[PDB]
Amino acid sequence: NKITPNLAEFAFSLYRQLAHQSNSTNIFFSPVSIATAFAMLSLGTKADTHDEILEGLNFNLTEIPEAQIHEGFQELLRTLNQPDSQLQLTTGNGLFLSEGLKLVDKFLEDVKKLYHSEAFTVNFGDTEEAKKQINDYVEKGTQGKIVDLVKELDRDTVFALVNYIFFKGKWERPFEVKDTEEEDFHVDQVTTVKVPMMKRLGMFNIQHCKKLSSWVLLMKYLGNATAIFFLPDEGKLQHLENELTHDIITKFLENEDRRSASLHLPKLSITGTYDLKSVLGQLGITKVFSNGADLSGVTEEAPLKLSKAVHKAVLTIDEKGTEAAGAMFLEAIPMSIPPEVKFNKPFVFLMIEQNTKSPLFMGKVVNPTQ
Repeated sequence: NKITPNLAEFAFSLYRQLAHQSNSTNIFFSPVSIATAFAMLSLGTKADTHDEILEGLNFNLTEIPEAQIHEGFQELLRTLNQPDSQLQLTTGNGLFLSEGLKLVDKFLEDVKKLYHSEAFTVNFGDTEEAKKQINDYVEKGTQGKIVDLVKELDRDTVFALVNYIFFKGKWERPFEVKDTEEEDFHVDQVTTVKVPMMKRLGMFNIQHCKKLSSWVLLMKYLGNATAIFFLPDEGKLQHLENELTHDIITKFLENEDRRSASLHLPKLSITGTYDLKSVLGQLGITKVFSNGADLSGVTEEAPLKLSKAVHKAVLTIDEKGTEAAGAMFLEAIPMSIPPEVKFNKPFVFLMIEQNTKSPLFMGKVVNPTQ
């Protein structure tokens, strides 16, 4: 889809920002989930406020018309929220505005029947009630997986945006629980930690790429997405982070050559919690969060600004994220001895949706127990 390049540039911009902030913490976020939310918010903005957001999502407004942009997110939201989607994706957007504001019907209509998002009116005068009825909406939304999300609300708040996403994928070619063993993970060159290490001898889309100095592994999920893992050579993590591009990711997805390997991949569970006011502020999106915000598409008369914007992303990697099977296959291993390739030191990853080539997720594992 025609907005995919911009989505990919946004993914990297945000990742590089986060990888600059801290180099000692796990990173996990949805580029799609955040862009989509701020695209939607942009429908209620005008002029500088509006342009700042779309430019902050890596769109050049002197090259791409706004219709394409939105029809792009539309198309992408259509293919993500299919009824018959085997993809374990629980995504949601909460808009919370102080009651007493006369809200534009069209903005509430555009939000709901174009971006599938929830827009609520609450009394921000009571911090506990508002905070509980925000965290309660994420309780229902995530089937019960994300609780007590919003830690604090400052009194001046009039408008909060809450962006959540939970993913627990089922491998097309799963591991066997019986083969998972506790093993070392190297968090630095002299230090190890114990992790459940998943293990399978089989045929993988796995290759060492000299340009990126990295092992590159792609594994497909049920539903149509692909996990790609990059394991840098010693000292080559940052080189790896700098050299990633969309065309490269694209090139790896195009090739379905398989080779013999003994793979080690940690079973893992990670969450990234991000303050998007802070984080997107660093990428050029400040006006919509400040007193000068033109939110007249949300409300015509009264001054309004987005007080609070939160992103929470949750990921489980395991042997296969469902307890019932049915699919039976069989990979042929050749007689020759297979390389052992262990994902037992810091690595970078992405989940790419197959129809659009969109980056559903990006992240880095520095320490699986962190």
